Amino acid sequence: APQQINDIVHRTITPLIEQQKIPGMAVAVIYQGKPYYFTWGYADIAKKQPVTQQTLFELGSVSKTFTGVLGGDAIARGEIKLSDPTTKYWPELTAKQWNGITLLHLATYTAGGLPLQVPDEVKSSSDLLRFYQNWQPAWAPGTQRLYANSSIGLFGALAVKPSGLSFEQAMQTRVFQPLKLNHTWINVPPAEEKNYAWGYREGKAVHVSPGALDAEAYGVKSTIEDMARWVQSNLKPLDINEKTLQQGIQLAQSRYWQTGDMYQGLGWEMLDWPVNPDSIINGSDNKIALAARPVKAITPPTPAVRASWVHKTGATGGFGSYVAFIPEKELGIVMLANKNYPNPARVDAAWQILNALQ
Ligand SMILES: CC1(C)[C@@]2(C(=O)O)CC[C@]1(C)C(=O)O2
Repeated sequence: APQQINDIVHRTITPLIEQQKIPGMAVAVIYQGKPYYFTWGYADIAKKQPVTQQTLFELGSVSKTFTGVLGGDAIARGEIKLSDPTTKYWPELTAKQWNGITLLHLATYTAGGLPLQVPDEVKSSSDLLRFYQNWQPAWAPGTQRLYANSSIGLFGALAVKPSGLSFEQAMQTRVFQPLKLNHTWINVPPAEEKNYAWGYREGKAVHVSPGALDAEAYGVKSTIEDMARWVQSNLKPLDINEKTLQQGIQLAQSRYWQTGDMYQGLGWEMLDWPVNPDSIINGSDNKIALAARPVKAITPPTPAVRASWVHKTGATGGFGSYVAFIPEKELGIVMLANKNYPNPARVDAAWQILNALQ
């Protein structure tokens, strides 16, 4: 590898691993459009299995970027519109608070206070209907952003209804397969179990538990190679031959709402480049990222801006991930770890690396 990349990656990641006690880690840097890979430590401590370029990590909420793009693809196919009422695709949602809540609101956490988590007691489909029917908004639609699995998760499930495909089938056929993400899974197959890292929480080996709308909100697993390819695909979507998938990528990086210095896309979040590192680092802390904040509508949405810092944090009980890229520079990074360690540490490391390479 170029020594500049080797040196800034190792100078940044070595102390991070030490400070955070991360058992295993994979990093991809995309520099001038090409990937460079780095791995450390253990996928499975007990079985002494090292992290490799083939190791699967739980992406947690980085999964929302796949959901957002799959939704964008469905819009491009003419199957849904973001201006459609939620009830167009779920007619049984008859409670009056749903009047005026559109797919846009669900996709962008602006429906009026849908909760961060779907309650664990929601198992069946009828449980899910009851939950949404009984939910009471704190705010009018399109006025406050509150990051929520129950919001974008419902968007993903509704976005695929006109296709007749399951969410998983739609994601496989329409996103994973055309992009050759052949080691990226909503459900890890038996053939791939040998590569599935354990997560570590309080020293115990853990994997994500089943939950309602899990695939849509936090349920993808992938390797550092496929995640580097996901970044490449979102860095330069014009190179994508499938017209609707190209368009869906563009739609997911369009700017729909602004709060502070950040813009909400579909799954992706964006800031103008050059960014203030304090903004992305401090902003990534859950004290801000999960807080209820007023939003300004961007009417109409701004098309995807090439000079952007485009990014997403995500975690599960045992994993912590981050992806960031700057389309204008063909520059990006993926950081996958099998410990959930604080967001600002991820973003600080990513900025030190990308800032040095810019
Ligand atoms: C969004 C979260 C905080 C997390 C994340 O940090 O991505 C971890 C639990 C959670 C509700 C979820 O589903 O993912």
